[PDB]
Amino acid sequence: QTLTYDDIVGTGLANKCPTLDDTARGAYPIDSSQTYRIARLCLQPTTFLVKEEPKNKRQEAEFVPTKLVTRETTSLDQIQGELKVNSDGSLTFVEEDGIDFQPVTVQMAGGERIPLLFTVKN
Amino acid sequence: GLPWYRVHTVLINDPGRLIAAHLMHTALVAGWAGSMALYELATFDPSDPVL
Ligand code: CLA
Ligand code: CLA
Ligand code: CLA
Ligand code: CLA
Ligand SMILES: CCCCCCCCCCCCCCCC(=O)OC[C@H](COP(=O)(O)OC[C@@H](O)CO)OC(=O)CCCCCCCCCCCCCCC
Repeated sequence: QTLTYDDIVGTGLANKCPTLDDTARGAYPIDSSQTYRIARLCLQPTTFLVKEEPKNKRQEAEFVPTKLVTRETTSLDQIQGELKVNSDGSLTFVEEDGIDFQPVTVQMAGGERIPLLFTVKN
Repeated sequence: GLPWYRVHTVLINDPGRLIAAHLMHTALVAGWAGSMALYELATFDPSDPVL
């Protein structure tokens, strides 16, 4: 609904992207003689995997799951950019601005902490 | 006086202090097992059970 700050504050929902109804599965007509724009792009990570270091013999590195330690601070939001219609018909989003980065620290088995700049800049 | 090699014979006809000695022994063994695993965990590298 149209909630308010006071409704949301301290619940963790500020780090959540909006959702569409399970019944919302139509289609947006695109119009070559038009110009488009993403007015809001929101990205909310749910899982962080980090490639383990396979030893000098190696065999193959897998992506191992990690533990988030930096709390509900991880989401990209209020990202804007124009949506061109290309000539082969494809569409291209070109990020202009937004809160497009979050520093995140996850932890690996054995206590290795791995910081990273979760981002989509440019 | 008792000789050094006989001090622990005071427990022979003293069932409670025998039990107290036996408890202390048991404390030191379990203590050791605790300590030994802690030092093993602090020095064990578990990144390669192959080599
Ligand atoms: C469950 C095992 C056990 C138990 C409960 C006892 C108990 C006893 N023994 Mg016996 N004994 C044992 C095993 C055992 N013994 C074994 C395996 C041997 C062969 C080595 C002997 C050989 C032996 C002799 C030759 C004599 C006794 C005597 C005694 C009595 C007095 C001991 C004393 O005051 O020590 C005093 C001891 C000290 C003040 C210091 C000893 C320091 C030693 C050398 C090294 C310590 C290492 C360290 C603490 C780690 C422990 C070792 C590890 C195995 C756990 C006591 C009733 C004495 C006795 O008959 O008295 C009438 C005696 O003369 N014992
Ligand atoms: C399981 C261990 C154990 C137990 C339960 C007993 C129990 C008993 N002893 Mg024996 N005793 C032991 C080991 C043990 N003793 C050892 C190893 C020795 C050689 C030192 C003796 C020598 C001894 C004597 C000479 C006498 C007793 C006596 C007694 C009685 C009274 C306690 C006392 O005066 O303490 C005395 C014993 C101690 C205080 C032992 C202290 C040992 C310390 C903790 C060693 C620590 C070393 C070091 C810090 C290790 C750390 C790492 C290092 C690298 C820094 C009681 C029956 C007395 C008694 O009534 O008999 C008539 C007595 O006169 N004991
Ligand atoms: C109901 C009968 C009963 C039960 C269950 C036991 C059980 C035990 N006795 Mg035996 N004992 C009995 C009757 C009994 N006793 C009788 C009638 C006598 C003649 C008086 C003895 C005399 C005797 C001697 C002289 C010694 C024992 C010891 C032991 C213990 C040796 C193993 C040990 O410490 O493990 C390791 C222990 C644990 C992992 C944890 C034990 C925790 C338990 C559950 C106790 C909890 C508190 C409880 C209310 C205290 C009473 C316990 C019970 C022994 C009466 C064991 C728990 C020895 C002992 O005390 O060794 C330290 C010892 O030296 N007993
Ligand atoms: C089944 C295993 C077992 C058995 C049967 C015993 C039996 C005994 N231990 Mg215990 N103990 C055990 C496991 C065991 N322990 C474990 C796993 C730990 C922890 C690692 C301990 C830690 C421990 C401590 C800390 C002490 C004992 C003590 C005792 C003795 C008390 C009775 C006494 O007066 O001895 C009379 C003594 C003897 C009969 C001589 C025992 C000789 C043995 C075989 C060792 C031989 C010499 C030794 C290797 C030299 C070490 C030198 C080193 C500095 C380089 C007895 C011999 C106490 C003791 O000996 O007090 C005096 C004592 O202080 N034990
Ligand atoms: C935390 C860990 C704690 C560990 C505690 C350390 C262990 C405690 C001390 C143990 C050492 C005992 C030494 C006692 C020494 C001792 O007092 O001996 C003399 C002693 C005499 O005993 P008696 O029956 O005369 O009693 C007199 C009393 O005063 C004894 O308390 O005899 C015994 O101890 C019997 C064993 C003889 C021991 C034979 C040793 C001979 C060595 C000489 C040869 C040297 C080598 C050279 C030749 C190449």
